[PDB]
Amino acid sequence: NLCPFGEVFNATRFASVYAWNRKRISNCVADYSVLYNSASFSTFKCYGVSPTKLNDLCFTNVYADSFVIRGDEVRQIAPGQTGKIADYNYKLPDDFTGCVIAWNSNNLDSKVGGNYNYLYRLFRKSNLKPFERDISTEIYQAGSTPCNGVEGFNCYFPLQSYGFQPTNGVGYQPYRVVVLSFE
Amino acid sequence: EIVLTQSPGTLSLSPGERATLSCRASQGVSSFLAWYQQKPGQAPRLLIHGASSRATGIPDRFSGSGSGTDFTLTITRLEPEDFAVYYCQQYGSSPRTFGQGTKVEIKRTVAAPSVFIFPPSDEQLKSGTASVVCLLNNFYPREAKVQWKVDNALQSGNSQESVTEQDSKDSTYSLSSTLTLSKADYEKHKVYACEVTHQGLSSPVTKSFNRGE
Amino acid sequence: DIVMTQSPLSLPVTPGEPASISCRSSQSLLHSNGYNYLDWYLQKPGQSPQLLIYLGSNRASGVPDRFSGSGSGTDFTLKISRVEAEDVGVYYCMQALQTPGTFGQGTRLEIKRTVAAPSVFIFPPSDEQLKSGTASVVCLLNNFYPREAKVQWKVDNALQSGNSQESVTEQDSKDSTYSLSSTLTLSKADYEKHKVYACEVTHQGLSSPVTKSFNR
Amino acid sequence: EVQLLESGGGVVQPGGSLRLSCAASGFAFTTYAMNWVRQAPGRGLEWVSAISDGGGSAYYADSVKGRFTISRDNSKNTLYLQMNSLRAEDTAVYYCAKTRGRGLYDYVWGSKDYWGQGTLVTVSSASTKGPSVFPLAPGTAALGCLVKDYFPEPVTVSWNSGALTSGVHTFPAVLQSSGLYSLSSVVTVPSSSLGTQTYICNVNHKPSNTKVDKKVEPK
Amino acid sequence: EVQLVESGGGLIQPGGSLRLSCAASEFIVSRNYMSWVRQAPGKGLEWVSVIYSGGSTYYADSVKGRFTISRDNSKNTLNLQMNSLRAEDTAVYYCARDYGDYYFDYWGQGTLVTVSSASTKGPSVFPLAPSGTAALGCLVKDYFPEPVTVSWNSGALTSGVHTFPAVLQSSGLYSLSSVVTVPSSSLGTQTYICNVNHKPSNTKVDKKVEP
Repeated sequence: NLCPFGEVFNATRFASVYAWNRKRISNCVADYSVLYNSASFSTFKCYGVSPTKLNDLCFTNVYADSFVIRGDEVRQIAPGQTGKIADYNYKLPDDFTGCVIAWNSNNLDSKVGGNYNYLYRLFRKSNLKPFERDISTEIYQAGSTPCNGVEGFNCYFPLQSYGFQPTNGVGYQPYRVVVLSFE
Repeated sequence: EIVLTQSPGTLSLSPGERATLSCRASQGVSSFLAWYQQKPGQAPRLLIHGASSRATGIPDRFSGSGSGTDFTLTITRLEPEDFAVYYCQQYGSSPRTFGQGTKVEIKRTVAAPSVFIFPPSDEQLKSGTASVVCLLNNFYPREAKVQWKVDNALQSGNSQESVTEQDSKDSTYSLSSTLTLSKADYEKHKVYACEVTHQGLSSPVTKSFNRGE
Repeated sequence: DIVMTQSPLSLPVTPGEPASISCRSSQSLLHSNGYNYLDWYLQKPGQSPQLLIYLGSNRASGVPDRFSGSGSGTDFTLKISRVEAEDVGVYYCMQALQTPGTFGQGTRLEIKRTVAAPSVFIFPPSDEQLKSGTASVVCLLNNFYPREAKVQWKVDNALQSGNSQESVTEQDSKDSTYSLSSTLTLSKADYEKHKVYACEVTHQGLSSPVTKSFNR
Repeated sequence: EVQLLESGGGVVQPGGSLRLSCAASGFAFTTYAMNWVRQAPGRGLEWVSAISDGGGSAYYADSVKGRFTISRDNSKNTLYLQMNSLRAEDTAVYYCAKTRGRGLYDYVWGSKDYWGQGTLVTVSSASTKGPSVFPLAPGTAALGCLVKDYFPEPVTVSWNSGALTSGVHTFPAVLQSSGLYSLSSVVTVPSSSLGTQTYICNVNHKPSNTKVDKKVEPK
Repeated sequence: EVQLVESGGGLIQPGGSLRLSCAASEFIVSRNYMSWVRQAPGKGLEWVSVIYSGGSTYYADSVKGRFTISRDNSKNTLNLQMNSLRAEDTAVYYCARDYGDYYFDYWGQGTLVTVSSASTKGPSVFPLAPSGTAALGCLVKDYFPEPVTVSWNSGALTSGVHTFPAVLQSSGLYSLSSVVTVPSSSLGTQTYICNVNHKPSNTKVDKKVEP
């Protein structure tokens, strides 16, 4: 049984970062050579394991998270980071054991006029627990007046679109990210 | 850090005219640009964000353009309260950084200054210092030249000057110049004079006093 | 459904003068959350509608401050403190509570402008059209106020009726005048057995009726 | 940056069907509810339908239930109106409108922030016909173009490819007894210029791919 | 009804400490991105520090290890603790509501932080005696630090008054002039007093200016 890593990396759509997908991987054999020998993965950093030696190890579960962020923000998909992605969208644990890979997805995820499908959380009153992610849409109260479920002044929709534009510098382009956890 | 260069540094226009401010960025900042308005003595005021979105309560004659490294702010029909300093601010990377500014001054007709010279007080002389003050009142354009003459010898490197902001009423500047000397160096000279060159004057204007008088 | 009753259905206003549109509702639009769920939309002539006021008193993005919404429960009011020429158009209130989204019947803001008499022109049919067997004679009444006018066709000084079509523009957004065209349709056979074709315009803006004519 | 492009909508034989599209552009379309609102020629706005973000919740006006389907493709940012069993009372200009708010009590059917330019739907037995353009020949003169005998609407008229806008009135079309529409478009110029200036009206009737230039000149 | 009000500015030694405070009116500092932005006299705008809605904090490289941003929830207050204060640090400090760590959409009036080795000295005020139209004024010399405020006849005379921006002379002190235009015919009869107030040194002077 090949572990369905093709379904994750060669997926048609990816998820928004505030709503990142997770695929549990159980009861199979996975070929990690096909990953480190890919000219496409601009980021391939591994924590607690060595990338080559990943075909010689066994775990009781493997988790596969996928989402889209800005290249400037792949810096935050690492243990011990802060910022709007790490704090309000996707948080890794300090004791992470796994790998994080990313690759420029300008050709599939940006268009002229801007692709607005991808979203991130802008407003949250408290930092996110690791692997603990909320799908909520309640508008954010930034004043002392209750908002009563109406978007307005000091009463902001908590999500914001990346508006991926094709022309921008590299740091602003969409990057698809896959996080492998080993437990 | 993104370095933000704004031009023109200063810009003299007349109410009703069109203003085009520019802000170029040391590298790509996409659409992540804001513009601010600052009047003298008070805090800046957000006008647009995202290179082209008016803020709340911002009149429509303000408009933003640009993406990447070249952005422009345009005021359509300049009102008398649109004359201030305008800053750009990128929020795409690194520290958030501001441009150095652009003063949007009202242009009006040439106005010549009236010149006044003030001899130091006896109270100050007792302290051991003399300050001679030359006042240029309510003129335009701003560029003026003050020349101090001590016993008709032209002085240099012993005077400081100070300009006001444009007067809200008549759109003019005023200027003071302060020649400073010791009581000794002051008291060994006879005639102090201030020579003013300005577009509104056919030939320079001198005001003077005799210190023994 | 909630019924929205707009008053008046036509509102004449002198430029500079304030204006007031009333809108009454079947049920109270007061939500549990304190907001009254009434909207005000404006449709300028030839354009699609546009949000002025939402939730009763909130000006939409870009809306000038001389636009104003007030009221509570069932009695609401839109006020334009200084009406000006760009404001001409039809205003609709609308409730936003319940699923039948229901609009007021709309109020035509007229701009009660100063009496201007029309310029009158008459156009004989082209030769192109006369090859294909009919003839249209067009009379043009240009930039006049108020909208009320009588146009009258005469063919060899004989009044016409029943063969005349006419169309009036909506009030211009800069100078607040109307323009009208009247078309007298005949067959080519009929049109070439008379010579003088006259158009007679009477309008409050001029002293005596003006007549423009041509000879075929 | 937000814009909403309606497409579809032409002449539909009575009892038949039609699909309207609305292409959304410069905003987070996936997060907003959408609305279809309708205006019959010469009359007021009637709400027809509303759909929440990502489908799931839809609402319909009484007069269209069972016959109309609102639907949403969040993949490529498009709104749809499926129109079955069409009728004379459905002839109208149709436009999508974006719901202003995104909170709980903002409501899918409620305040509508941006509207498209619209798309006209005509339920009729009649056949499509291109128009015929005739000149209206002339210290201030009038001149113009008569655009006669066409179906359906609309017809656009510009002057000198758009260079002449000051002084133009293009009147609303009237329905002649023949079942066909007719309009004229006039413009005022200084009479002193009828000698050397040139005036060409550009008529464009998209429903039949008719595009006509007639130069208008003193006979 | 929305409001940001700074406080705690003043004169402090080099290498001293100072605690700025910003009091928010309608909108909650604990739920907002809050920022500090500073402006040196006659210079541009520099971002200093920010605190995220959820707690994270970031700093300009010039102030790391010396500044600390924080907030008192029970008092809806944004704070900045400033230690190891330098000359560089003399500026007007603004608190700003920060929209998502992007732009600053609401600003307070600011507070002025002067960090110098000089000492609080009130000014010496000298008359600029008038010599139709006539000019007269007051030279306000050798004070520290700004601000100083000049008024004429207790404010009963504001027309034709110009007060020039202060100039830092070589001695390291502050000097400005304030002048007023008045009719010549009034010089003998009308009495003209400038009223100099220098709160930092807690000092007040009135002088009659006369021919």
